[PDB]
Amino acid sequence: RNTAAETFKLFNKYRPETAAEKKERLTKEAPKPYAVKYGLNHVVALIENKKAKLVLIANDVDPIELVVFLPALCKKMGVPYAIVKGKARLGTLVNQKTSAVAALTEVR
Amino acid sequence: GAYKYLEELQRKKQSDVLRFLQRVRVWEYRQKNVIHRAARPTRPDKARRLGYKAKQGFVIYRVRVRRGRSLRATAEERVGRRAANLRVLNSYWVNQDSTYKYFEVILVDPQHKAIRRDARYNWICDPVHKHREARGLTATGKKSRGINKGHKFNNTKAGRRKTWKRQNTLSLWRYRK
Amino acid sequence: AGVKAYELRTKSKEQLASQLVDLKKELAELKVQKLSRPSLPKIKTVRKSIACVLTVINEQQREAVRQLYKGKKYQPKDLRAKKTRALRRALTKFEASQVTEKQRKKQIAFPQRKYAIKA
Amino acid sequence: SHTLCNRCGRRSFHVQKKTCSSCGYPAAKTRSYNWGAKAKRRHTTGTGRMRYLKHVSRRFKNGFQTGSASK
Amino acid sequence: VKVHFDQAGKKVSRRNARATRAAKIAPRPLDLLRPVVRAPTVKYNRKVRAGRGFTLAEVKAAGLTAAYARTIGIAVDHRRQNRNQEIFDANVQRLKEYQSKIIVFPRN
RNA sequence: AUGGUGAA
RNA sequence: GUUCUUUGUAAAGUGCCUUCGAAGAGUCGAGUUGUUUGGGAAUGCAGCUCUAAGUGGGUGGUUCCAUCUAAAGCUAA
RNA sequence: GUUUGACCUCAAAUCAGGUAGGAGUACCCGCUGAACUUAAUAUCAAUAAGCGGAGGAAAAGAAACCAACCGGGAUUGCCUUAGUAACGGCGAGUGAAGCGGCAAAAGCUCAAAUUUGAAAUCUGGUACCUUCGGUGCCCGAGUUGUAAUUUGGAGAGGG
Ligand SMILES: [Zn+2]
Repeated sequence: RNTAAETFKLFNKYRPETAAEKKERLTKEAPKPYAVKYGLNHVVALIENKKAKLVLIANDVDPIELVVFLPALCKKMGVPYAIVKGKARLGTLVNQKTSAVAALTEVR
Repeated sequence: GAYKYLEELQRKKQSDVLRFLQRVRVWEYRQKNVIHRAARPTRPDKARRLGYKAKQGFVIYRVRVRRGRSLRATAEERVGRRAANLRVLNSYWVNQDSTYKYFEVILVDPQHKAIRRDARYNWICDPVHKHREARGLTATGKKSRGINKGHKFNNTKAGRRKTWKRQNTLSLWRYRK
Repeated sequence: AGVKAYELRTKSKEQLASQLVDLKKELAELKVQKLSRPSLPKIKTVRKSIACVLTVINEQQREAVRQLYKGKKYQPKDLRAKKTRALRRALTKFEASQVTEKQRKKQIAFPQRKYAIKA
Repeated sequence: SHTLCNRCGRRSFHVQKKTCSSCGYPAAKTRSYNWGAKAKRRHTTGTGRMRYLKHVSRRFKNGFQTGSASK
Repeated sequence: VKVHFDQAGKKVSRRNARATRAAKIAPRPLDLLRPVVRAPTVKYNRKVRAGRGFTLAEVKAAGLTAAYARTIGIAVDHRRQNRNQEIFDANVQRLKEYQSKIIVFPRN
């Protein structure tokens, strides 16, 4: 129960640089960044390459084909993977409507 | 590209998971109208290779056709008759039933400034492509017409009517040969 | 006799309205008197003057509307050109000339040269 | 038995059927057939006033220019 | 029945179009340098005729890039094989002669 | 035969 | 031609070394029932059941060979 | 926290931007589709008529091609191939295509190869400008993939 809330709170400290933050940084400027992973394509690319270290897969993805195969590949590669609910919260922490996935590599 | 895994999974159509998904989706569609809008295609792997993109202007329609002329072509014509302002870029089967077949059709909005300014996709804005489905210029229409290279399609390489006129219309020059 | 556009256009809206009212009254009087004359070029002259005044008023209204809608886009269709439906479509010069980055790079790398072949 | 038709006034509108046998009123598409060569000639454009179509050729020749002459 | 009563008019129109193209593209000869090809259909093998364009191997032997050959009025066929050596050598010599003869107008 | 018309 | 101008640790490619290098699935195809066709060994197309593989597959000529990479799209003459 | 904030679906606006009707139709692209006449079926004919959709041309177009030679090489159009092969009561009749000669030639764009050391993409609203559009800001779509190179004609990562 509380595990999902704690995981989301922890991920809230790895928020990807949103548009507003990017604009503020660019204006101020006018050691690579570390943040969670959201894009399914590059998340899968990191998978099968072992760059991924933690994976959460949305449990309510409408194209269930998009997520049926991910657990199998994660088990094959040994990358820690889990199922997660709350695609709305996933989108909120990713700064988008939804992402269907949440992976992390450079965990502090 | 993660879409390769999805395509490989879809190749084995007789899998239990795919059967479950198909039997759920057919029932879900049966509760909706014959033709309806879809927020996004259920087969992104098919859509991407057929040319659909997530940018604005593209539209996805789901159409049911009674089973028992190409069914894909009929569905394309039916959806075009409704979405007059849209151009039917492509279509593909997504589900079937004992008496009904389900097709997802991707169309482009030529009136959208995004498509108009997209050099890679602005070609469809030409009026020559108006009502593309009505002339069978799509993939299904070309397949039905049999316009393909090879001896098998020699007699219909350039349209049966055109070839008949060409081979049965007498031609005479100023100086007789 | 009559009126001229270059003179009418210099008058104000109220002056044009008053002139139109006076011309209408004169036209009505001439129509009433028509039954007592064999010829009446005066009625034709006043009718032409009324037509010119109405045209000037319409031009003033149109120019006022154009000034009101100056600069801002999506102006009323009454001001837009009526070239044809086929030309409202057929994407404009900018859209037609728009080119993709790959093609632009290829063209810049290998532009079409001009060359004579005699020597 | 027939009556004037609003679309054409040909006097071929059937009261008991509420339709015009000549122009197909109230059908959305005007009635026309290939076998009716004379009817096609009669109903073809140019037989009427052609209030707007007449100046289309002139506008095309002028190139749909806008503005006014500068004298 | 179709009768080619217009033959003379069509010839005149073709000549006028050729003249217009010559005026427009005066520096170029209105055609492209093309290879010498031996025909199939042994009935006509002894006959020697031109081809669509030079092969990629022929262009490489000539020592110019395919794109440069395209812009210098040299027709290149990317699907033609090289199952002969005499024809290859003749095409290479022809390409070298054409390249030596052509003069490129600089932007200066 | 094809497409339409009126109708005790 | 008047010449107005510029930039930007600018962009792409050539030759060698060099590590890699995914080929469009209810789709081809096979059987059946129809449409069309003078279609060569019912082809082209549709309805029906099945529907396969990746140094693999399609079309042809002698068991072996030759030739291309479909099931996505645009293009004046 | 029996609120509240998000996502997805369905509705309302005489809100803003538009789009489709029809006519015309000699030529084009598909569906449907007869009859007389002839040695239902070959033939007439995949013509007559009907239906739907485009332009000044349309379609097609850069091979899962043609060929069996020391091979060619987009589509399209003309002479020839040819009244031959082939089909067909082998009769009556139907009937092509490679090659050869000429007109004109131009090939390209994606699914595909993390940009992850930075959704960098794009639609729309407002303030300006030098208004077939450009800039500042805002808003929205988009991670179920918008950016870039690239499609075996290959191509990419480093020296
Ligand atoms: Zn009428």
